[PDB]
Amino acid sequence: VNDTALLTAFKQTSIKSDPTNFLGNWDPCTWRGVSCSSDGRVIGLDLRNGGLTGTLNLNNLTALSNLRSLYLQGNNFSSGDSSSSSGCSLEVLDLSSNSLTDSSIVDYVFSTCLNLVSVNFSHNKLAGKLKSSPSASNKRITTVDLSNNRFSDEIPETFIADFPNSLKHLDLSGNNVTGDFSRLSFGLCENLTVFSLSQNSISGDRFPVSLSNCKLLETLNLSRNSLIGKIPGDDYWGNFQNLRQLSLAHNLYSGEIPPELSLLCRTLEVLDLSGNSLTGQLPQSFTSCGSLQSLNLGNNKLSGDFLSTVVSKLSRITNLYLPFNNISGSVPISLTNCSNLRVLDLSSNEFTGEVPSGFCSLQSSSVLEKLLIANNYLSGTVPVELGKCKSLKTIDLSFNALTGLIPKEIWTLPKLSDLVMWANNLTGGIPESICVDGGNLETLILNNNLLTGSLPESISKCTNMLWISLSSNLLTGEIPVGIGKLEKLAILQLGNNSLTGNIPSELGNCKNLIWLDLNSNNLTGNLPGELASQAGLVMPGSVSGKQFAFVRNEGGTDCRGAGGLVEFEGIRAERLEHFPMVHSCPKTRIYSGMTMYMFSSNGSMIYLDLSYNAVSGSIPLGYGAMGYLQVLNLGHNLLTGTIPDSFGGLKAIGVLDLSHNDLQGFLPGSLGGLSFLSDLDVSNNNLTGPIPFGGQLTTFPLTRYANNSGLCGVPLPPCSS
Amino acid sequence: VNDTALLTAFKQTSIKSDPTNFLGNWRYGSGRDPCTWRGVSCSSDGRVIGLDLRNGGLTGTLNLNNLTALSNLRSLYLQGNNFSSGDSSSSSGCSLEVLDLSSNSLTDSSIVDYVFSTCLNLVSVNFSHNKLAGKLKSSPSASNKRITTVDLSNNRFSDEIPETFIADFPNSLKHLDLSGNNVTGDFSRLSFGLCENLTVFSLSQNSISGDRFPVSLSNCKLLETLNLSRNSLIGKIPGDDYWGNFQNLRQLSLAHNLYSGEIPPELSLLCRTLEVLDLSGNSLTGQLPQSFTSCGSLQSLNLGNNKLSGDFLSTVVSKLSRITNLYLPFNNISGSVPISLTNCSNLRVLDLSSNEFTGEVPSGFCSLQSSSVLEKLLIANNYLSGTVPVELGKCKSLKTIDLSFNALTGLIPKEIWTLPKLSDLVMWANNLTGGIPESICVDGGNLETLILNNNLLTGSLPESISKCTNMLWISLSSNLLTGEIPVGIGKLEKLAILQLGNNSLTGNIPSELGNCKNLIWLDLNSNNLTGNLPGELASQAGLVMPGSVSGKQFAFVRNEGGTDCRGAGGLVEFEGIRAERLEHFPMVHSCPKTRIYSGMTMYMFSSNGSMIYLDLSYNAVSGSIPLGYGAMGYLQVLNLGHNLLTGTIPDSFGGLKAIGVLDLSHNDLQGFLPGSLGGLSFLSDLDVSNNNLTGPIPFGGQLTTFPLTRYANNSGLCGVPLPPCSS
Ligand SMILES: *[C@@H]1O[C@H](CO)[C@@H](O[C@@H]2O[C@H](CO)[C@@H](O[C@@H]3O[C@H](CO[C@H]4O[C@H](CO[C@H]5O[C@H](CO)[C@@H](O)[C@H](O)[C@@H]5O[C@H]5O[C@H](CO)[C@@H](O)[C@H](O)[C@@H]5O)[C@@H](O)[C@H](O[C@H]5O[C@H](CO)[C@@H](O)[C@H](O)[C@@H]5O[C@H]5O[C@H](CO)[C@@H](O)[C@H](O)[C@@H]5O)[C@@H]4O)[C@@H](O)[C@H](O[C@H]4O[C@H](CO)[C@@H](O)[C@H](O)[C@@H]4O[C@H]4O[C@H](CO)[C@@H](O)[C@H](O)[C@@H]4O[C@H]4O[C@H](CO)[C@@H](O)[C@H](O)[C@@H]4O)[C@@H]3O)[C@H](O)[C@H]2NC(C)=O)[C@H](O)[C@H]1NC(C)=O
Ligand SMILES: *[C@@H]1O[C@H](CO)[C@@H](O[C@@H]2O[C@H](CO)[C@@H](O[C@@H]3O[C@H](CO[C@H]4O[C@H](CO[C@H]5O[C@H](CO)[C@@H](O)[C@H](O)[C@@H]5O[C@H]5O[C@H](CO)[C@@H](O)[C@H](O)[C@@H]5O)[C@@H](O)[C@H](O[C@H]5O[C@H](CO)[C@@H](O)[C@H](O)[C@@H]5O[C@H]5O[C@H](CO)[C@@H](O)[C@H](O)[C@@H]5O)[C@@H]4O)[C@@H](O)[C@H](O[C@H]4O[C@H](CO)[C@@H](O)[C@H](O)[C@@H]4O[C@H]4O[C@H](CO)[C@@H](O)[C@H](O)[C@@H]4O[C@H]4O[C@H](CO)[C@@H](O)[C@H](O)[C@@H]4O)[C@@H]3O)[C@H](O)[C@H]2NC(C)=O)[C@H](O)[C@H]1NC(C)=O
Ligand SMILES: CC(C)[C@H](C)[C@@H](O)[C@H](O)[C@@H](C)[C@H]1CC[C@H]2[C@@H]3COC(=O)[C@H]4C[C@H](O)[C@H](O)C[C@]4(C)[C@H]3CC[C@]12C
Ligand SMILES: CC(C)[C@H](C)[C@@H](O)[C@H](O)[C@@H](C)[C@H]1CC[C@H]2[C@@H]3COC(=O)[C@H]4C[C@H](O)[C@H](O)C[C@]4(C)[C@H]3CC[C@]12C
Ligand SMILES: *[C@@H]1O[C@H](CO)[C@@H](O[C@@H]2O[C@H](CO)[C@@H](O)[C@H](O)[C@H]2NC(C)=O)[C@H](O)[C@H]1NC(C)=O
Ligand SMILES: *[C@@H]1O[C@H](CO)[C@@H](O[C@@H]2O[C@H](CO)[C@@H](O)[C@H](O)[C@H]2NC(C)=O)[C@H](O)[C@H]1NC(C)=O
Ligand SMILES: *[C@@H]1O[C@H](CO)[C@@H](O[C@@H]2O[C@H](CO)[C@@H](O)[C@H](O)[C@H]2NC(C)=O)[C@H](O)[C@H]1NC(C)=O
Ligand SMILES: *[C@@H]1O[C@H](CO)[C@@H](O[C@@H]2O[C@H](CO)[C@@H](O)[C@H](O)[C@H]2NC(C)=O)[C@H](O)[C@H]1NC(C)=O
Ligand SMILES: *[C@@H]1O[C@H](CO)[C@@H](O[C@@H]2O[C@H](CO)[C@@H](O)[C@H](O)[C@H]2NC(C)=O)[C@H](O)[C@H]1NC(C)=O
Ligand SMILES: *[C@@H]1O[C@H](CO)[C@@H](O[C@@H]2O[C@H](CO)[C@@H](O)[C@H](O)[C@H]2NC(C)=O)[C@H](O)[C@H]1NC(C)=O
Ligand SMILES: *[C@@H]1O[C@H](CO)[C@@H](O[C@@H]2O[C@H](CO)[C@@H](O)[C@H](O)[C@H]2NC(C)=O)[C@H](O)[C@H]1NC(C)=O
Ligand SMILES: *[C@@H]1O[C@H](CO)[C@@H](O)[C@H](O)[C@H]1NC(C)=O
Ligand SMILES: *[C@@H]1O[C@H](CO)[C@@H](O)[C@H](O)[C@H]1NC(C)=O
Ligand SMILES: *[C@@H]1O[C@H](CO)[C@@H](O)[C@H](O)[C@H]1NC(C)=O
Ligand SMILES: *[C@@H]1O[C@H](CO)[C@@H](O)[C@H](O)[C@H]1NC(C)=O
Ligand SMILES: *[C@@H]1O[C@H](CO)[C@@H](O)[C@H](O)[C@H]1NC(C)=O
Repeated sequence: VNDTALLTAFKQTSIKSDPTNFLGNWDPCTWRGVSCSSDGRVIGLDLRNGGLTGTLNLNNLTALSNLRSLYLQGNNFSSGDSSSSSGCSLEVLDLSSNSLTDSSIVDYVFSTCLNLVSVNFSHNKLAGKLKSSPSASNKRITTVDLSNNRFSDEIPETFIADFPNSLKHLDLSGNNVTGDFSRLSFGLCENLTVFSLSQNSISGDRFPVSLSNCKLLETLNLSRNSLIGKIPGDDYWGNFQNLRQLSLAHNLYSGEIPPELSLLCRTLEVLDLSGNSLTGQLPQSFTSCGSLQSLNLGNNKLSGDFLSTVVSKLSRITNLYLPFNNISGSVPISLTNCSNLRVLDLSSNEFTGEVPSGFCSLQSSSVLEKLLIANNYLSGTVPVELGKCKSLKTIDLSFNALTGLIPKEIWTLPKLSDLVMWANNLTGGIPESICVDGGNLETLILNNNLLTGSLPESISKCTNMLWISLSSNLLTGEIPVGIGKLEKLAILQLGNNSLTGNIPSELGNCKNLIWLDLNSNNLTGNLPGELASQAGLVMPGSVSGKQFAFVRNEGGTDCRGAGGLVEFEGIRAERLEHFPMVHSCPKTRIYSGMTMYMFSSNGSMIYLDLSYNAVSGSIPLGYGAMGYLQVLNLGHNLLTGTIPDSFGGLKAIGVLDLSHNDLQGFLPGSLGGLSFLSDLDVSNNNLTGPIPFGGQLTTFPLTRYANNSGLCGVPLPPCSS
Repeated sequence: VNDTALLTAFKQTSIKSDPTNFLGNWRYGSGRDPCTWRGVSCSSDGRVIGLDLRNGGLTGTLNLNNLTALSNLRSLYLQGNNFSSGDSSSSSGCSLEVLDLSSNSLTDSSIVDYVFSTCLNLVSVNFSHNKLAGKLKSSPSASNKRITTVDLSNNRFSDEIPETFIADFPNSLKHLDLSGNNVTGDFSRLSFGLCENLTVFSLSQNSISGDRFPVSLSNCKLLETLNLSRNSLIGKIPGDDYWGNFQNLRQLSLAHNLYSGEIPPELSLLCRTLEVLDLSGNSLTGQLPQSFTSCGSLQSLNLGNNKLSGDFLSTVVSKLSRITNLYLPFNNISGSVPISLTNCSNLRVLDLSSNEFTGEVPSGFCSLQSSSVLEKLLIANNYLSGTVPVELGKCKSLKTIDLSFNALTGLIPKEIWTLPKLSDLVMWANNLTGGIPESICVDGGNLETLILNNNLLTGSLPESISKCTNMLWISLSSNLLTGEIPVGIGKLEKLAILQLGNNSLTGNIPSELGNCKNLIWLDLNSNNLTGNLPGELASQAGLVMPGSVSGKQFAFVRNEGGTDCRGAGGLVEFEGIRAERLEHFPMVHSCPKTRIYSGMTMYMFSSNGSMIYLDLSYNAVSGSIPLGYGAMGYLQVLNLGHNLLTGTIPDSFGGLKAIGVLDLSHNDLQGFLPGSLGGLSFLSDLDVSNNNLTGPIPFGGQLTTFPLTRYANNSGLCGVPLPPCSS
């Protein structure tokens, strides 16, 4: 079994697709990826990020006697058959991003592969229970990563302790193991510096006593589990005098934050206690955390002036998150003594007074990049001093009591990318100098204000724009044709204003536009067929991964618009349930989550509301080819012609509203082939003929077809009579 | 020398006055046995075992040696008299067991060294409330097996406490009171000894220092009250398991020291027993720790005048079952008033003044499933907004509402004016509107205090004010009142302070004001009054008795801009308010130059007083100045400036000996300045400008000292500081 004849046996037997042609040209040492040695033997195979699709069995590669490095990460390998039985010389194995399901691969590497130093099985589909530790005859293994798999059920009491004493890095995150944490043995845990059980289902009100034996621990991550009770205090955290990162976030801890946790402050760099039910405040003992950089205490019930009596004295703070707490009063001015502050999040608290801006007038230029104080009760005007924070990229003042104009100094911040200040009483307009003298923005979210004027053609200069929201303002003028230069724009909301003119044809050049809401304006002209000219070509983009809330208007056509999408970073849902904009419709529901595309390529527009305008002409035939379109509201216009038969192509549609127009002709039969059409309304037109018998049409209420010119068939009186 | 004869030499040598004839029974005649004598008590065999002459108005010089010579004297109660100190003697074989010499004028502390060295059977000795001066040095003799209670409080002891002073007391000591002196010392250096029976200890009101507690103090396992208030203790409050040493402690006070930092959670080790806590008047920060949820016996919690903040009112205080008196004023608590505070179903007194509260006034304490026991609601000097909740009418036990210095608006609902027990209605410095109903103190409570100045009240002062016979202080200044001053005010014979300045009142100054027996402060400036100065305002001169307005927190902002500034100053009720909030109140800067005085209302006379402050300026009063005005011997401010007065300045005004401010400017006064004004030694602010005065300016007293502007615009005044009359 020659080495050159093994790799060829691997290529033919295991790999079933190589569109990169990066496994072609397959002497041993000249083959792509395989790094050889001087004496002609193969020692490593590096095929990372190759887009390879096949079935893997490690015995077919460990048969290579001198193979010590195997990199197969970033591919699409599946689990193979047991096959053959050979020794293993591997010192470094990486199988990070694949589709491996048979966890017997981990049993092999842990039983053989005795010289193994590091192995990464992460991000796969390895299933089953955790059983075997690395062999005791292995004296070298230092780092083992089994994170992000599908391992199930309990963890063996001595699973961690059974590891070789050389272990340094053990990561078990991203599974669904279970068990009382207190009954899990770490053993001697000598040399262990990094350990994570994050994102599992571990329970218990105690830590295992053996955990205290890990004197050299630098990272302890226990987040997103079900640990309960009080955070251990007294003397416990003195056991870990090297700990740089501790996370206990998103468990069920209660009580106050133990002052005794400050025995890590000699070395503690990162802390995450967020997502619990902690009260009181950060104890004064933490003034000694001269090394702390990231302090995350969000989503708890903390209160008091500990922001000034403690946090301001942390000379090296750079990332301070206390959103979703019970902190009242002014934002203390002393917080500016945090010279190195880059990200400050104080959203969803009870802060009053003025927007903090002192950070910008230090004796040194401020490095503050993100300022987030949404869902508070800040009053006054957007202070002009923020213009001196030249490193600002994200300003989130939404859902406050702000008033007055938006100073010119904000639109001139050189690196600004996100301007988020919806849900205030801000007045003024949009300068004609946006994004040209100021930063090229990604989000401009100022809906639910009192802004006046028109949207400048200068918006064409914001080529990076992903999301524009200016709904429910007092805007006027025409929609600028320059919007067409924004080929990364994904969401555009301008509803409930007084816009006039045509819907520009140039909107068709917005390559990534998936969400267009222009309801409740004064728009005229024809429907531009160019709106669908990107159907089947839309690519996703950087608008994914943003917090959003959707307010569904469940009142049919009487209620203006199909609903309301809002950027929802840092805002409690309750603050929205009491926003009178919600009660504008007698029936509402709050969908909530993170923006997520449902396609990888070749998509279409997702949400289209042009209702309540004065648009005339005929529905462009092309509109029906939008396969991912889930909402199409053209109600309350002056549309004429027939409903195109192409609408049988709206596979994804769930809400279709064409009511209150002057449409003629027949309902397309293909409407019955829409398996998700759950909200139809064609009432108040000149429609005639039978109601399609397919799909869900025969069940919609009589209200949805009424005030037409000869519709018949269930739910109406039958056509044959 | 026979017990009957010993008592005889006491009445002669010592007693110097017996105004009640308490000691009249002390005569040798019918049954000369001393047991018929008043205050004397004998044993069956006929010898004296006790002498009780308490609160008997006895005045004289005391030497105990003449009384301790009684072989069988075991009790001697002389408290509450006016005994001074005589010259001590070496000793006289003492056998006392109980000694009470409280409330006298004793000065020589050698009486204490005597009683502590002899009298080896003393169980209790009370020297409190005297003038005993000097250092502490001597503890009770080591031969005294019995002494339990020693009260040395409210004296004039000085300088260092001996490190072993407390430890050298017999081991039977249970009560030791050292408060009310000015003794110094590091508290960590003080030895309590084995502290085996001590249960009540106090060093409060002294000048004691240190940043630690003495280790010895933890030996007092049976302590029940510990009071170290009003001293100079610094540092953090002791924590760790220290308070575990006091498993019976009921009352702890560390108030008014220099403590800083947080409240130690391990202070909660008292919470099985703690009934009364007072940490007020320090620089404590943070919150009341969560460990205090277990203080189910805590009745009084006082954390006022600190830097506390947070939501501990809700997360801790609301879960305390038996809290009756809750004081958190002068802190940094922001947010809204926690509604969960209503779960405290025994709360009688709530004070949340001088914090940063926002929102509405609590409307929940009253509308509960049982009779609300709430008696005092104090939320002055916050940022509360809205209207006074009608719900307060359900708090049928309310006696005091203080909502002053907020941003409240609207009308006072009649449900406030009908609280049957209401006594103090204090809501000044707001934007309230409407008027005083016509049915005050009839359907509602007979008020002591109606303080609504600096508001937007309209209408007249109803005559039904005559029904508030308990009234002590009315303040409606700087409102929009109209109408006349009701003559019914003359029925308020307890009224001491009436402030109505800066309204649009018309009519006369009712002569019925002269029947207000206790009126000492009358302020009607900047109104539209007319008629003549009623001479009855002085009818109480020399007869005014002090009253219950005494003891209330006040602030007087003195306007130092001359007569051009309206009125002679602002007296305002100031409970629960920070002086800083007054320095930024626009009334305070209406006059350019100002200075804020503050304190507690105090009378300078015990009887036979006069009015103290009379401001009637900026009206249209005409006529002559009543001569009787000059006989107000305690009058200190008299401002009749800016009126239409005519005639001469009474020569009677030489009797205004207490006067310091006298403004008669801008009138039509005529004649000479009485030379008797020269005898007004305290006159420091005089203005008679803009009158018709003429002739020489008097030479004695201060009348030659005032600026030129204070005699100007008259018709021929001469004499220094003006040009001489002879030229
Ligand atoms: C332990 O362990 C753990 C694990 O286990 C970890 O954690 C982790 O972390 C990380 C960090 O990094 C992260 O990641 C990130 O994230 C973000 C987001 O975040 C957020 O969210 C998330 C999500 O969530 C979700 O899920 C969850 C679960 O998982 C849940 O719970 C929730 O609810 C949600 O869910 C939702 O959604 C979903 C999806 O859709 C669905 O399914 C569902 O149904 C729903 O709907 C989360 O996770 C997070 O969390 C966090 O946070 C919080 C707050 O804070 C807290 O509480 C928690 O705890 C956590 O924590 C963390 O963090 C924090 C902060 O935040 C701190 O403090 C602490 O410590 C920690 O760390 C949140 O919430 C995102 O954003 C990102 O992304 C990024 O990156 C990436 C890469 O990596 C990429 O790809 C992308 O793109 C991005 O990027 C960006 O950035 C970068 C730099 O960095 C760059 O490069 C780029 O470009 C970008 O940029 C930006 O900016 C710019 C300007 O400059 C512009 O231009 C652009 O455009 C943009 O904008 C990331 O991914 C993750 O997530 C986590 N995980 C967990 C599981 O947790 C930790 O870390 C440990 N610890 C220690 C201490 O060590
Ligand atoms: C410890 O020890 C100590 C000793 O040292 C003690 O203390 C004490 O206490 C007591 C109580 O108990 C007291 O007494 C009382 O008082 C009151 C007042 O009070 C207030 O004031 C005061 C005074 O002040 C002053 O002084 C000081 C020092 O000395 C200073 O610091 C200040 O500043 C001031 O000074 C000022 O003034 C003066 C005078 O003028 C001058 O000289 C100067 O210069 C200046 O100007 C004080 O002291 C107090 O304090 C308190 O409080 C606070 C707050 O809260 C705090 O912080 C503090 O600490 C304290 O505390 C205490 O108290 C509290 C309560 O409040 C509590 O909580 C705590 O715990 C403690 O205790 C204040 O501020 C008055 O009022 C009173 O009187 C009353 O009583 C008597 C007898 O009892 C009588 O005679 C009178 O008349 C009255 O009576 C009333 O009541 C009763 C019952 O009780 C009745 O029966 C009657 O009838 C009456 O009633 C009323 O009401 C009603 C209705 O309800 C009506 O009808 C009627 O009309 C009326 O109104 C008393 O006197 C004292 O003072 C103290 N002392 C000291 C030194 O501090 C303690 O206690 C201890 N502790 C334990 C625990 O044990
Ligand atoms: C890509 C983002 C911009 C976007 C918010 C996205 O993440 C999100 O998942 C979108 C597509 C969702 C959020 C709320 C959804 C709507 C919620 O409202 C509704 O009432 C339902 C009713 C019914 O199920 C319809 O079929 C779909 C319909 C009408 C949904 C259509 C799809 C959404 C509009
Ligand atoms: C008994 C209460 C009604 C009263 C507030 C009382 O306690 C209080 O002591 C009064 C009498 C004091 C408080 C402030 C005092 C004034 C302090 O401020 C002043 O302007 C001085 C100036 C000058 O020294 C005058 O001679 C006295 C005068 C003008 C004082 C007159 C007396 C007071 C008005
Ligand atoms: C690893 O090598 C073994 C041995 O050649 C492979 O097993 C053979 O697979 C072929 C093709 O399916 C069968 O016809 C033979 O019967 C199998 N066994 C032999 C030859 O002994 C195995 O498939 C290889 N691994 C992978 C994943 O393909
Ligand atoms: C468009 O936005 C305006 C914002 O003003 C909405 O007008 C509000 O209507 C509600 C009705 O309940 C009133 O309570 C508010 O006072 C109105 N706002 C103001 C500022 O006066 C209007 O309803 C919105 N229209 C739609 C269809 O959403
Ligand atoms: C899916 O999208 C791709 C990429 O846009 C389309 O295919 C290519 O499109 C580009 C222009 O962007 C042309 O230059 C290529 O010649 C196209 N290649 C093809 C068609 O193989 C593709 O047409 C889309 N598929 C649909 C709509 O079904
Ligand atoms: C209490 O006793 C003192 C003495 O200790 C009395 O003070 C004397 O008063 C008279 C006038 O009545 C003066 O002549 C004396 O000079 C005062 N003596 C001193 C030392 O000042 C005081 O009057 C008595 N108080 C009463 C009886 O109320
Ligand atoms: C001091 O006041 C007392 C009583 O407050 C006066 O003495 C008596 O006062 C009553 C009125 O309350 C008169 O009817 C009596 O005639 C007075 N008795 C006398 C004078 O013996 C006392 O006159 C006052 N002293 C003054 C004003 O100097
Ligand atoms: C009487 O009280 C009124 C209360 O409104 C005073 O009027 C205000 O006085 C302040 C003083 O600083 C000024 O700043 C305000 O502008 C005044 N308001 C108005 C509407 O005029 C008034 O000054 C008081 N009068 C006197 C003589 O003191
Ligand atoms: C002094 O007072 C007299 C009045 O008492 C002033 O002189 C006259 O006053 C009467 C009113 O009584 C007026 O009718 C006259 O017109 C006054 N005469 C003049 C010439 O004005 C006098 O002016 C007063 N002087 C000062 C400085 O106040
Ligand atoms: C792509 O290759 C880089 C460089 O070796 C590696 O760090 C990364 O993990 C690969 N990406 C994957 C496996 O998704
Ligand atoms: C604008 O101010 C009014 C004042 O009543 C307030 O109710 C409203 O909520 C403010 N607007 C927004 C969007 O919060
Ligand atoms: C269609 O309907 C409209 C209004 O319903 C009516 O006025 C019009 O005449 C109709 N047109 C036809 C049938 O062509
Ligand atoms: C009055 O006598 C009582 C009864 O002994 C005593 O308690 C009280 O202190 C006396 N009053 C004084 C000393 O002021
Ligand atoms: C003082 O305590 C000691 C020790 O407990 C005891 O012997 C003595 O009797 C106590 N004295 C009194 C008066 O209770």
